[PDB]
Amino acid sequence: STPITGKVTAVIGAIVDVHFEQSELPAILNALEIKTPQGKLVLEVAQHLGENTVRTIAMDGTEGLVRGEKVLDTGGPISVPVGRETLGRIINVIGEPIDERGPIKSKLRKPIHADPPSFAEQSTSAEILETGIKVVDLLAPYARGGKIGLFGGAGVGKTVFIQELINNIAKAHGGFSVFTGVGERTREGNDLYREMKETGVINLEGESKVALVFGQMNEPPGARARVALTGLTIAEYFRDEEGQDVLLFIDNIFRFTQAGSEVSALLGRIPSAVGYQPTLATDMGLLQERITTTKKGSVTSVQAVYVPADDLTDPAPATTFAHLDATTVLSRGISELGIYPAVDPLDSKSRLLDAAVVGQEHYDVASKVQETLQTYKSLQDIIAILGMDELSEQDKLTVERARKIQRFLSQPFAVAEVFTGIPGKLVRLKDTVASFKAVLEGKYDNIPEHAFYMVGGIEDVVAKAEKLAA
Amino acid sequence: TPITGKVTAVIGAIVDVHFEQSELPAILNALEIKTPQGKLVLEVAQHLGENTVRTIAMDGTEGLVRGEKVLDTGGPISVPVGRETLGRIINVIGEPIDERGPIKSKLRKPIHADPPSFAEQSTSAEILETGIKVVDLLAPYARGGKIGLFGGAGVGKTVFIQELINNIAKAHGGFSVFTGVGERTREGNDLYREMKETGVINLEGESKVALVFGQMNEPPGARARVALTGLTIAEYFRDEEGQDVLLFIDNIFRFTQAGSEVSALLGRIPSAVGYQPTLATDMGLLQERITTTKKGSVTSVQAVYVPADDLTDPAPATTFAHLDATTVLSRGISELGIYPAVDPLDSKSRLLDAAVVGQEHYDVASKVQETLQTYKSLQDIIAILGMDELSEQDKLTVERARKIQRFLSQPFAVAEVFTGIPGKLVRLKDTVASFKAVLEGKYDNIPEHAFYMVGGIEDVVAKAEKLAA
Amino acid sequence: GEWFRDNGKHALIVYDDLSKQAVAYRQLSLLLRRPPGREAYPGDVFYLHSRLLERAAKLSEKEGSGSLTALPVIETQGGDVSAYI
Amino acid sequence: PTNVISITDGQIFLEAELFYKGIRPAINVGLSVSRVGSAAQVKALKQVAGSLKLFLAQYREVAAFAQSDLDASTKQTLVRGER
Amino acid sequence: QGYAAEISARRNAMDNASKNAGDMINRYSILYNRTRQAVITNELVDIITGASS
Repeated sequence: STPITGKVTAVIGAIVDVHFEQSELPAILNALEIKTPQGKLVLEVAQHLGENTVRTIAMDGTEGLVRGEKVLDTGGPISVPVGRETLGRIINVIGEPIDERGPIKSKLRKPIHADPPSFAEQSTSAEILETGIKVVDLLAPYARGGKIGLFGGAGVGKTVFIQELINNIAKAHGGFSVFTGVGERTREGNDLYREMKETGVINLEGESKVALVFGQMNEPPGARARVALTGLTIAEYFRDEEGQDVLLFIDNIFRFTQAGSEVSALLGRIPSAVGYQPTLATDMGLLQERITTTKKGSVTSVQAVYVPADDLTDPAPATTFAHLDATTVLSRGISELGIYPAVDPLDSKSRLLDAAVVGQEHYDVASKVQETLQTYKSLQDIIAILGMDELSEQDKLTVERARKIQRFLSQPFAVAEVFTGIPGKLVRLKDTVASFKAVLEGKYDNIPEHAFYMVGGIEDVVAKAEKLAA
Repeated sequence: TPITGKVTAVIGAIVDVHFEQSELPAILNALEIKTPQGKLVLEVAQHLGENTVRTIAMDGTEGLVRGEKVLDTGGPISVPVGRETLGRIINVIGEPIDERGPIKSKLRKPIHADPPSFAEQSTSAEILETGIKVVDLLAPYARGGKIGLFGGAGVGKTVFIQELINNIAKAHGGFSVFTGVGERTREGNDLYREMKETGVINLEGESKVALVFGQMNEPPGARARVALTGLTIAEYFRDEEGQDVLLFIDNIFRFTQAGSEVSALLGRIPSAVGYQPTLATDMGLLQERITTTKKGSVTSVQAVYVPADDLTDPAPATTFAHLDATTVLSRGISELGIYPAVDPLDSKSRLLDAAVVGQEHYDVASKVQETLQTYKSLQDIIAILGMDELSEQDKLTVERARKIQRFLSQPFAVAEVFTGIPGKLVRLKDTVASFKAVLEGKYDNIPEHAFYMVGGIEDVVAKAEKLAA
Repeated sequence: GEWFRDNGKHALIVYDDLSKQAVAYRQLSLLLRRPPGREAYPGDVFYLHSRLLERAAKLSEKEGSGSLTALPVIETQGGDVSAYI
Repeated sequence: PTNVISITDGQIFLEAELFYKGIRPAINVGLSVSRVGSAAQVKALKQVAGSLKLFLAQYREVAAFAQSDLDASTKQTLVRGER
Repeated sequence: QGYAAEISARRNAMDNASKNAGDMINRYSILYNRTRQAVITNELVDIITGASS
């Protein structure tokens, strides 16, 4: 028991002020433990108010706390455990296994306030991730070490998208992945746990090429902020210490924002625009900066983002929009059209989505796709009032191709075996480039529109043409 | 007890007293500073300690000398109640403003009272018909119900109420309460004259209406506790005399408004779109001190002034919660010349159903609502294009709806003078019949101008003859 | 609800309306003179509701299938879905 | 404005468009109201002025639907109204 | 004769439409401008209220 004993002075929710004794002071971003019959409450020291009275934020619940309650000081920034025995278990924010796969067999521990790498450390990207998902591959190819961002509405198969990505990419990758879920349903969590035990990536008879850190929404806002930080440090251990590249996955980073906004208010900071924390930029920034491709590794974050009321003009999505490198917009409308992908194809953008770097053919094909769709959208207004019939022959051929392309972007998913039941289809990148080129040329304008609808690759499109035919 | 004090501060009409003796008169106790204008009644609202209470001051606080002695009269202000208050117009300090001299009262009762319990509820289902076509068709009354209008800037808010008094209160033998919170002196004079004229104030005899009238010039604090006084008079009839009553309250936006003013001064964070952070609780208490007990059933009418016509402002929004039927009146419908100015897509009642007011009534109403919604939907299309540029089938519907819209204006009888048109009161049974016919397109052969500002179907026919000449 | 869950009973809880809870917490917080939260609702409403809502579940087979179901109700006071609550 | 309107009796809204358009002063009659002001009307000027508000809210309506076809009766009202 | 009348009518109708659309533009412009101001005011008040505390 540290002689750095503090007595609570004010419980005013999460804000818990402690009165450390004369001379004895912790430091900003340190960790205090208060022993309770409810484990050890961790308080992250966030201000000094002087007179040996600090003001700290609570992580665990503050109910029953006695004002004047003895507070031991851990003495340093909250240190989680890291190892390769962190692989394959759900680790809660306070570093305790909540799936009860026994105590984590820690090698090292590290603080969760680890500093982002320097400019010198960063190693310039050029790697191309390919997910075997046609929309992604063609219209916004991903890059290994990227910062993929699933901007979309509320869980608009958002979770489903992450599940597909893990199903394909993670398993394919030999490296670890880190799946961190910040404030997602504990029902959904159990399904994910069961499901990823099922995909065997979590193998409880073996090791796991993924770790989980599930922090769910029923945890005080303060804890919600540092679920992300906790997960991040494990990824750094993988990137650095194990050297292995990974693919980080975080969910949902609006929860990271929302949580931070809330405790800013409690911390007394004057709320910024749409009540967001003034420290929003730097909090996002620290998170993003920490995640990078270095000369020690590569980390490919896929961060879910919930865009409130599908408004990207909302400052919290807009700030994240800058901070990420490989944006994706998941539109409700496209979901409703029955297309899964639900992606808005014109609004997909990625750091890697170049010309020569994606291949001259790929670029040209994609330029043609974009124009065709953009035209189709433009003509939608003309069709709306004037009618379909007042369009030209060239336009009609473009409309016919666009509708076919629209339904050729549809690619079944394994995670829509719980939806449709229809087994997923994943088409390799080279194959997609070739197949789309043909369509645009009108080599498959002799194929019905519905024979593209909810079927994969060209072979499938042709096969479904035969199927519909007889 | 002689609880002396001094007036430490006079920050607005929220005087702060520092009682000299250590004794503390409870919250909602009353103090009298014997002003050179008579007396001033103040009511304890906070204890700020050190024997310094903070008191809302009912009447004006001009002239006060800081450090001025007070004496505590204790408890909530006691109004005078009795059967002998019927025909008295009372201030708020319990003094007749109709100056009929000292109110004959047996029992004087404290303004504060607690809303009757959940177990003491007895909940209506009674039919009461107003004979106003729009009201009858869209939102039936019930004897005990709380109906409320969400009118604009006194935009015949009063006129609507007057019509209700004219019909309903001469059809209700039980007592009736008019409480006019922060309503113009002129309005009060009109009512006083009109009530006396229609003999409701029997001056020779005893009335069957009692009145509390609170002028809008009155300082905010007085206006706040006008309501409690009225609720006390109402309780006396409802409970202690048993007898079924009626109640009118207008303008109850003023109750909210007054609260917001005092709230800031009291020392509250006045947030809630500026409204007092106690707005919900205060409204709740008020609107549950208006309730249908096992005893008396008081049909109540509460009038909300939609502030700047912002219905989305929390104060109108929370009023809808504490009402059972509403009749939102919109400036637009007034502009359309429709008197009554009741919104036909923004009215609701828990009394409208196929099993309550019958399937035929419900069916007729259903079609009307749908038709009007179609017409409203095509208001855009008509303007953007033409009415011949929308479907023939739709054009019949639109024309029918234009007729329905016009048909709904029933000349007012109380404002028969003001409109000029002789008032029209149409039976509920007649109303259902009339609309039924129109829905079957029977009278879609006769002018829209015939439908405008007339009563029943028979009247439309007669006005067709008038127009035909 | 937990009594149903504990018993392994299947049940359903309607929380109508959470919006009035928020007003209560607003009143409460501001008269505990805690700084006004976003849209005049203290910023810890999310914690309040989230903890509440996750206490309705289809529990493990170990827990005897305590299937409490939740239906929260938010009455849109303008149709403003971007409102904080 | 609304705060004033609730206190006052009647409104004398003036229409800017009409002000420009040669009624100077331009008394908008859609938004000019009088609450109980008609006790003022001198009996000669009550009799002669009978229903003129109704008439000019027939001019308003008539000219509402003037902008196409009108029956000679409505046209007469428009012609009288404009004049 | 018919076709000429029809196409001329279409021209006439579409012209009058343009005028009607302009009026609606103006009406929504005033609404837009007022609405913009109101939002700004409401937001400012919230910040101020927070600051005041």
